[PDB]
Amino acid sequence: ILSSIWTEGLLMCLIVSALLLFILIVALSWISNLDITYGALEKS
Amino acid sequence: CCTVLSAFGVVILSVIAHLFNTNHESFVGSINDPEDGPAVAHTVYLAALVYLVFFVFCGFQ
Amino acid sequence: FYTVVGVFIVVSAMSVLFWIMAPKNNQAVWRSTVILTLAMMFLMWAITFLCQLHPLVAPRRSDL
Amino acid sequence: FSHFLYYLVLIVVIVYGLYKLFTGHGSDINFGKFLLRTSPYMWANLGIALCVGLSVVGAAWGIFITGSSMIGAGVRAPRITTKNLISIIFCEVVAIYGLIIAIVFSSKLTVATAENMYSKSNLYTGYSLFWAGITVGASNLICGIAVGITGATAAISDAADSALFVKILVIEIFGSILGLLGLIVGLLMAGKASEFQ
Amino acid sequence: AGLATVVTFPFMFAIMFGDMGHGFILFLMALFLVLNERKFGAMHRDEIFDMAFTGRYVLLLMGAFSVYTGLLYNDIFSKSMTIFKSGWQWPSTFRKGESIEAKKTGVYPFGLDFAWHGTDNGLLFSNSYKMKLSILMGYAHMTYSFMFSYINYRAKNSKVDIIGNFIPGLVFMQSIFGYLSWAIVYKWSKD
Amino acid sequence: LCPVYAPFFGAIGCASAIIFTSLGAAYGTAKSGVGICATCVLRPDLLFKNIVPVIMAGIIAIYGLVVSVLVCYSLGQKQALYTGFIQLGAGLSVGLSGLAAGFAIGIVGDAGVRGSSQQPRLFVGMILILIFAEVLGLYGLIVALLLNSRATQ
Amino acid sequence: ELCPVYAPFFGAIGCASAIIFTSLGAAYGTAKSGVGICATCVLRPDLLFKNIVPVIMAGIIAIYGLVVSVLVCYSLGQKQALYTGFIQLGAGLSVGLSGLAAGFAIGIVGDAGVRGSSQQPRLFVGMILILIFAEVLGLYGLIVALLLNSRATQDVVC
Amino acid sequence: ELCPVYAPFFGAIGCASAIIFTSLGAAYGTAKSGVGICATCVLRPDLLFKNIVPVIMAGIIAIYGLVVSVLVCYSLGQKQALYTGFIQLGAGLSVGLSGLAAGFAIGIVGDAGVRGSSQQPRLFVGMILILIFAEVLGLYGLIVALLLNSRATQDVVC
Amino acid sequence: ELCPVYAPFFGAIGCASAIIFTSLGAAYGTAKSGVGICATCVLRPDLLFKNIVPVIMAGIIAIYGLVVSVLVCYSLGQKQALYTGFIQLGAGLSVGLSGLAAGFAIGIVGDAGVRGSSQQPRLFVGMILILIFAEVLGLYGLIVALLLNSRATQDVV
Amino acid sequence: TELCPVYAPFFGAIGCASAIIFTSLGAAYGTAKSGVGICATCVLRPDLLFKNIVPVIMAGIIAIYGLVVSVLVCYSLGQKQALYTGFIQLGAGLSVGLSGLAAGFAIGIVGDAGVRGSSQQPRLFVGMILILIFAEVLGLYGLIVALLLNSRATQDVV
Amino acid sequence: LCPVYAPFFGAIGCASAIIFTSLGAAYGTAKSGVGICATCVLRPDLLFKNIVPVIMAGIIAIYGLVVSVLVCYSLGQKQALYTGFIQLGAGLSVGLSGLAAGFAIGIVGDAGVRGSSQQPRLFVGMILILIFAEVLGLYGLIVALLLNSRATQDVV
Amino acid sequence: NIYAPLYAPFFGFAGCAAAMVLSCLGAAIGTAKSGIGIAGIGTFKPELIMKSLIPVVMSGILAIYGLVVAVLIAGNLSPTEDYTLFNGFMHLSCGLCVGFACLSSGYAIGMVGDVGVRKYMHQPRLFVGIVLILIFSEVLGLYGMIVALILNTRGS
Repeated sequence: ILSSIWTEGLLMCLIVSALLLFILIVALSWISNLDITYGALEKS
Repeated sequence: CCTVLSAFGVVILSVIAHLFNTNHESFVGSINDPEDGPAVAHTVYLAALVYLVFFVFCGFQ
Repeated sequence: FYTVVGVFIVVSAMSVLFWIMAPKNNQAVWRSTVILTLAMMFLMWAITFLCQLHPLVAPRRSDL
Repeated sequence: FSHFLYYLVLIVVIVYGLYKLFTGHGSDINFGKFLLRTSPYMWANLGIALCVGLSVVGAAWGIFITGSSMIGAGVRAPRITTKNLISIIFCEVVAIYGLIIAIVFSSKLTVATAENMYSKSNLYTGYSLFWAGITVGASNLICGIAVGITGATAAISDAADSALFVKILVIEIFGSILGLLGLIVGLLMAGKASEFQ
Repeated sequence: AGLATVVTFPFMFAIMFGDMGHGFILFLMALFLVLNERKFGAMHRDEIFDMAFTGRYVLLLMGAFSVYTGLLYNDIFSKSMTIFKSGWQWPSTFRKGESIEAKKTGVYPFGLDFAWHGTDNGLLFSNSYKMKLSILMGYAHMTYSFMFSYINYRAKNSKVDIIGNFIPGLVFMQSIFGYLSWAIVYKWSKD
Repeated sequence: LCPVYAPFFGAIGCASAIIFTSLGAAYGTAKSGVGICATCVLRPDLLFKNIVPVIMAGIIAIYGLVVSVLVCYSLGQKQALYTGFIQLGAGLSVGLSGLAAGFAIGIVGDAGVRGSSQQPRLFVGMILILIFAEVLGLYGLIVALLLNSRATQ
Repeated sequence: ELCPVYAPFFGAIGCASAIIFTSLGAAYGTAKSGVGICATCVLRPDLLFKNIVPVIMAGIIAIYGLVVSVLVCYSLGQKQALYTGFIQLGAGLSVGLSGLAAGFAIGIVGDAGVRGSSQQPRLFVGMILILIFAEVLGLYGLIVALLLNSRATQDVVC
Repeated sequence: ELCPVYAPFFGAIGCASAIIFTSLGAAYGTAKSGVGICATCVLRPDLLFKNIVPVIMAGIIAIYGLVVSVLVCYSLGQKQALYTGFIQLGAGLSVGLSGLAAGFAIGIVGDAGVRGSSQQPRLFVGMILILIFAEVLGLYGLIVALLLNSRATQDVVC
Repeated sequence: ELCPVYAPFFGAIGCASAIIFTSLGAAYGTAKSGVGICATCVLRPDLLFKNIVPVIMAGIIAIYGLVVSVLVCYSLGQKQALYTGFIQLGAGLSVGLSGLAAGFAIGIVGDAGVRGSSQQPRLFVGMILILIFAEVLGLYGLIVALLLNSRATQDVV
Repeated sequence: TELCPVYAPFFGAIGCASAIIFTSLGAAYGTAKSGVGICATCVLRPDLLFKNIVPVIMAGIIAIYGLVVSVLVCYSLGQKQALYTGFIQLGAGLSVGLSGLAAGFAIGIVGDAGVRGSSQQPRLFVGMILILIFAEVLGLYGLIVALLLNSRATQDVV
Repeated sequence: LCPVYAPFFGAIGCASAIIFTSLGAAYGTAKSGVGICATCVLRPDLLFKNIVPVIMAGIIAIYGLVVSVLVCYSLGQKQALYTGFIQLGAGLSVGLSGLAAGFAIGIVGDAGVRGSSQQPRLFVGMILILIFAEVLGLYGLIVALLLNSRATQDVV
Repeated sequence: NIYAPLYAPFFGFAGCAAAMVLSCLGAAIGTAKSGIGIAGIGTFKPELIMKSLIPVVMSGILAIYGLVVAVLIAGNLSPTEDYTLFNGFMHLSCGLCVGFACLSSGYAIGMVGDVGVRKYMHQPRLFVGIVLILIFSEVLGLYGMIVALILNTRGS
């Protein structure tokens, strides 16, 4: 057996849910860096 | 500069072909070395002649 | 080891014989080049001879 | 804060490895048994999905790099906006590379019998599809980004002078060698891999 | 300091550059400039070739010592020279592919021995030899150039500088690293 | 052969197939809607022809919705790891592809609707660029709908 | 028990590291100094071949890594001791992460040296001397790894 | 148990660290002070062989690392105590991560000293004075590592 | 069980860490004070040997590590208790990460005081008076580790 | 045993170390940041120099708070001590350390801002002392918490 | 049910009750002290009127001190794991809420004493906002007291 | 067979992927960063562009360096033949020592051959030195490919 706590199925759920959470953190850091061009909305 | 490389190709490959012909143990003496001495000497001596052709042709330049 | 001392004798006697028979034109570079080069040639010969006089490691190979 | 987590995970890995090693149980951190006992369908499906995902995230990357500068450079010189679309096309072909490799890989994806499930061949064709999906998706990612950069420079040098686009299209050709080489290597890697049996 | 340099700089070069093949190439391309020094003297030299032709006699010595030291090593384009009689004999009857040792017959006359070439532990022996070689030649170079300080303070007629710098320097250097260089030779002397 | 943790990968694939696709569609709607709002304060008659990038970003999210619905009709309590990881692959494919295609449509769309108000010949240019970025979601949808057909066989 | 099956992993990554980090340092030393060469030989074209000595000086670092990695490669075995893998890992790190240091030093010294040597002709000898003091770090790493690699397979057993 | 199989790992990464972390501090002391020599001797090139003392004192700590790496290297064996591996790791870290500090200090002090010794020539004797304190930090680590390495194989058993 | 095989690990890490972090603190305290000196006496070089006090007080807190990394080194055995290794690790950290703080404080106060003491001549007494409070930090860490190391082998079995 | 294992003095040694480490970090910040303000506001007003050293004395009291608890945890360590003893010695060490660290941050920031503006207005000297008292009772509270945890370290232990 | 590693959570709950409230009080004292020492250079008469954000910061550390003393006097060697978990929760409840209350008191106090010298009527608004910022730590005090009242209630 | 376990092709296909991905990453950095410098001088003296395509070609050779070793690792991988873990570790190392070799060589070619091409529009005598520094920075990947080929022939 691989382990009793860190079994064959838990340890490859925590790789899938680490890849997906990595893609999520990257995509949320893309959307967090999204700013509005305010000079093209004002009168000045 | 091809005549210098060709003169060294005469000298070095002629000495290597002679050391393969006489079964010198720095070239044949190991298991990973080639088994037949003069079989390698026959194809190194022809390369020595090829570099001698290059040395004679580039010696008239 | 006495075949290192026996070579030191014939190198040192040669260097002393060249110290007194150096040419007078360029003395401080005749008896400085030739006497120092004999010293360094003897030093590398003595070092490469004494490392093999009584060796601790034997040569070991598989492919022969 | 991310450097704090990078240091914390490193400290926890070192403390766990040295605790497991000092107590005579250091072979319990067993990466080989982890590779032997995880399912080959994980590696196969993950390789297929990351192939077609990372080809597209490089294709779409290059598309905006040489699209936004094409539209910016086309304001004064609008005679580039159709000729220079081959720079979109060269960074778009790296997605069809990953697509036609992902379908060829998914053809090797059948139901293996449970009695021979963690066999030699079934585990081989999980490993091969995983790394041959990675080496195609990452190569098409990097190729799409490189072709997008060398197309964004071409879209502005085209609007500068018309005779420069022909000279800088060659750099896009040498940049688009890379996705085709990844296309070749990912087919050679899963060339001897059989189906799941 | 450029009168002891005239031998020691090509020789300390040759200890690092030890090969009869590369050394003969460097000696040959130096002797090409030495024999043609009249046609090259009345010539405009650019900076790299002015550097190479200003030192056409540093390179002749750097080749001539490199041939000597690469004849001390067995290193002719990284090959051995079976010139002398070996101090090691190999066993005559042995199985193919097994690891064998050599029995010491004598000592090799001039230079390093050629039975260390295709050898598994030959590089350990070359490490020991070249490390102790570097230690002894650095000791010799330092204790030779340290006597010139005494000759300087004697020509200046300053016994205060002698007793303050040369003697406490001499019996500090020789009592530690002179003892190390003696101990290397004495370990080589014993069996 | 069909473990107890096997519908984790299918449920998280059904999750990610709409999560990553909606993140990409939200970037493509927001960043290209900033360009619409910035463009149409000085030339407001281009408002309903500049609306194409947010429509294409919506088509991306529809492509992700299709895969999420088609994965959640094949989930069961006692499915194999084969079905679970093939639903995971069908989720990851359309997730990364819709995310990439939405990022590309967002970054191309605001630049396109800004160049279209200065040069009128750039409308066909931005449409022809955005069509290449639209079908990348199709390129992940193909792998998702092919891995869906191999779910229970 | 003493020569395990996972034992050539450490020797393999030691053979890898002596190319990886050494070529990374040599690449830094060639790139950052070549920026200075190409930036100063705009108005000083005759100093174009005197300024290559930082780039050659950084290439000798990669030659140092090449030699030690080949000499480790010709001692990797299937039935290899774990001591031998540990020694080869140490000898790979000792060349790699010291040649990276020497490459950083040559890359930061050499561009400033070719920027100042175009303005002052007597600064060239000082640049060469500082580059010798910077290259001797990678030389020290090679000395440590050649003294270390010679001890792998001396008294190994089982 | 008392001399396990993984015991030469700590000795190998203590032989490696004593030149890695030493040479990447010596490289900082060479580079950061060499960009201060090459930027100063464009106007005062007569001070070129006098301002190079920070580079020499940064090269001395790499020799301090080399000595300890050789002495840890020649005490490695296949069957050595785990105490010996712990002591050699401690000696390697004590040289490396303190010669790194000494190199940082020599690098930061040396360019500040050579850029200031050309405006005021009476600051050179102050630069040497600060730089001896910056350079003895690696000598302290060498003393600690030699006192460790003398304790490595003294009363070891099994 | 009380004296395991992995017990000298913590003692060796403590013996290293006693001098490693004090060398880092002393390096910071020497580096910033040396920049302050070399930037403050290109105009008034008469204050060269006067302003050397921050460099000396930063060099003392490395001798503070050199003391305890010898007193821990001469109590390292193969068969030593795990309690001894724990105390030697605590002593090495107690000198190291306190002399690192003392070196940070000496390095900031040193250049802030030698760049200002070229203007006001009687800021030198205040600089010494603040650097004493910055150097008793390393002295306190030395006291803590010398009280630990006098207990690492007191009643061990 | 079970209530008193072998790894139990680890937490006690970490609690003896941290109580002086983090208070030395806090006291060092409170000395350095508030000594910049002393050395900056003395070049124009040197007569208030022995009264502007209040924020370095009040910061050095934090180090004495760490020293007292480090001495008291040091004189309670034993080889066969309880795991509860090591746990609440770690608790006492963290309670002094990570609160004296915060007290040192507050003393440094407040003392810098107070001796920067006390040279301008002489009536702010009675104000910055009253704020530094509230900044120093933060470490006095951690001293009280650790002296109450240390009175229970070996009280009803078995 | 009452294991050996059970007072670890109680010791961390006794530490974290005073550690994070002292961090919050230290942020509040630092921000408010920078505010006071920059607004009372020109207006020294209202120096002792502006020390109220620093007092509101110190009451947060008093809140942490009370919970840490009450958790300290309920520790034991042979206590339950439930008691250790409740003491950890009661330490974190007062600590990481007094940290937030200290952040709010520091920001509001700095912004209020920098503008209360210009407008004298802003003082009764600053006091009113700091009451809402100090009730944020009073809530964590109430949660910590109600947890610690049940740490040893029905415990075997 | 205890020397040829069934997880050994993981490290061989990892060698394939590390030989291809990092070498085409280095080739892409080397062609993109240098194409930036080639297109930057597109207006100022356009006649020096077709002569300056050498750091693009020498960058593209770095992908051939990874292609050769990726083909030679993938040719030694079959599900029917025995495949030792020694062979897998060796293929991992020979892909890993060519991938970062070509990555560093591509970074060096990209940083050299855009600054050189970008300064070459001022001085037309730079070109020999530019080609020379590109050769010195392109043999960096040839060293790694030599190590990878020797290591492949050793490990099989």
